[PDB]
Amino acid sequence: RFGRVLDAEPRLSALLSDYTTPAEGRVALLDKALTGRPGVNQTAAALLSQ
Amino acid sequence: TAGRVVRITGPVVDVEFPRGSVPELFNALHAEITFGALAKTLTLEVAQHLGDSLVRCISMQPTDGLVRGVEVTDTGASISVPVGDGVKGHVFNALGDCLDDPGYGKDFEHWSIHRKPPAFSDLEPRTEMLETGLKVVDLLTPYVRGGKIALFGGAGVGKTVLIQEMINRIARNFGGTSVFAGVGERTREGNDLWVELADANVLKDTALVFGQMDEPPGTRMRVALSALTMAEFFRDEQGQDVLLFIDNIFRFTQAGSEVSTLLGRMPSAVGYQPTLADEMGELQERITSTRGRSITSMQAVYVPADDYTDPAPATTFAHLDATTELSRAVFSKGIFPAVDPLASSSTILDPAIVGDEHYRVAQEVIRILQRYKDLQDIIAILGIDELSEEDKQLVNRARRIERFLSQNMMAAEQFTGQPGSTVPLKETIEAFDKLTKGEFDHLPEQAFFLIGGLDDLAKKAESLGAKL
Amino acid sequence: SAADIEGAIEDYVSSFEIGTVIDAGDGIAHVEGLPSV
Ligand SMILES: Nc1ncnc2c1ncn2[C@@H]1O[C@H](COP(=O)(O)OP(=O)(O)O)[C@@H](O)[C@H]1O
Ligand SMILES: [Mg+2]
Repeated sequence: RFGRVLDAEPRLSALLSDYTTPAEGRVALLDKALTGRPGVNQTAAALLSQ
Repeated sequence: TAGRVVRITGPVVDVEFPRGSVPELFNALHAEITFGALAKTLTLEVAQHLGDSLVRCISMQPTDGLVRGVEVTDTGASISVPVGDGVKGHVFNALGDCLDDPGYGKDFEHWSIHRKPPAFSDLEPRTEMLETGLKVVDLLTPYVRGGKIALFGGAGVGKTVLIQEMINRIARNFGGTSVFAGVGERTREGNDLWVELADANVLKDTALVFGQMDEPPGTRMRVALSALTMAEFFRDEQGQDVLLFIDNIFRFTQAGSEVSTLLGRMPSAVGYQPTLADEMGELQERITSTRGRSITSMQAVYVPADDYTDPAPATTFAHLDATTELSRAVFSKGIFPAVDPLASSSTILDPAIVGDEHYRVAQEVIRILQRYKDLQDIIAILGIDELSEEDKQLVNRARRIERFLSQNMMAAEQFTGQPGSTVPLKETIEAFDKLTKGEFDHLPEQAFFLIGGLDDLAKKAESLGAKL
Repeated sequence: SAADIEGAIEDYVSSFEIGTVIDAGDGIAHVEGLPSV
């Protein structure tokens, strides 16, 4: 589901994909925007953040 | 959904689009240059898909002042130009914008400049002489109505003077529509042609599409397509005879080769793009008459460095019905039009079409001129006295013939200060039949220089002290 | 949600010119930076 939604919104995926920006900011972005949700498996969240 | 500029290198721009929004090939994209001095809207034609959602485009306007990352909008369609009777009497650029009346024609029907050529089943060979009044053209390079005519030659041999002469002789009384495509030529010549057409009252019936040699390569690539689209509309929709004048078609190929290496293509022989023949073939095959629908097209073809073996003119040769080949050597002799009678050709110069007498006289003229060409070196080294009697007689005849193929053209009055002349085809045939028989050997060869028919010949001979 | 992601990226951008010669020679230089040039 995360892959599908990320494909749907290429803007956010491209923003995350920019490795130039420090990865801490992008992983925090993912945590607060997408990975941080009620119905999100913690293991899947950790895997995606990594 | 909009793209952004990634790389800018001269006329070639790389644009990155979001996945699934990549424009189709040849689509028109729009970008903004906001720098005040050069502020404008760039039109970019998608040339290649580079993968990863990048497209390589050719700019139609200079890219100076363009910035990386600026928004790029996709029009969803190719470059399109106005079509209809309204375009007659007006001057446009490759993008369809009216130059004499900016904003004019925006509400007309618009046609994409990219089009497939007519189906092979719709093609019918054309065999019908188009008399011009020029002795050399009518005798040795008879033009075909509804066929394809080319004027080959190097720089400054009389291609444009001859194009203007043919405009005067053909379009002045044409019952249909005329389209003039100025492909990568001098702007001064374009202004002169515009003024001349307005004065002659031929402009009302003519649509002018100009892309000058100062335009970037993309404009010179696409201006011919724009003018050809107007002509195609007139052929297929209005159902009327069309005159298509192109000057200079070589500029299309040259502009194509200017961006070939910037587009990533390995160069071919003589520096041309690998796709020279294919692009030329598409464009030329669009310039044709179909069954019942006439396009008499006349193209000026520039021969780089006078080298007729150059791949561009050599590839162009296969697309023509009649070819008047202008020679620098003939030019430097003062013979005008500087036609090389031994190198020009016409597909209808055969007994079946032009008739037994015309064909016979033409063949005799060509044989005499070929023999004279063979004897030139001997005359230069060993002198004319060492030739056989028949060879001396033939040399005199050939010199008179080459002078008589010269003619005072109307379009040349600005240069010679002498009014032009028009010679009926029958008079031309009779005069050259008399020449090849030696009926004018007693006249000084100077009497045959830059005149019209046999009446002008008699007058000039009287002026020089001779009489026929 | 499909909307809070918007506010997220905008807040990111809000919370998120001099070039530099990277190489030179023979009258040619290459400059990194200057995204607006
Ligand atoms: N019929 C002619 N009589 C006298 N001079 C001519 C004639 N045709 C061409 N010229 C001279 O040669 C020049 C080149 O002609 P033009 O056709 O403009 O160049 P190009 O052949 O490169 O198109 C003219 O500007 C003119 O001075
Ligand atoms: Mg010219």
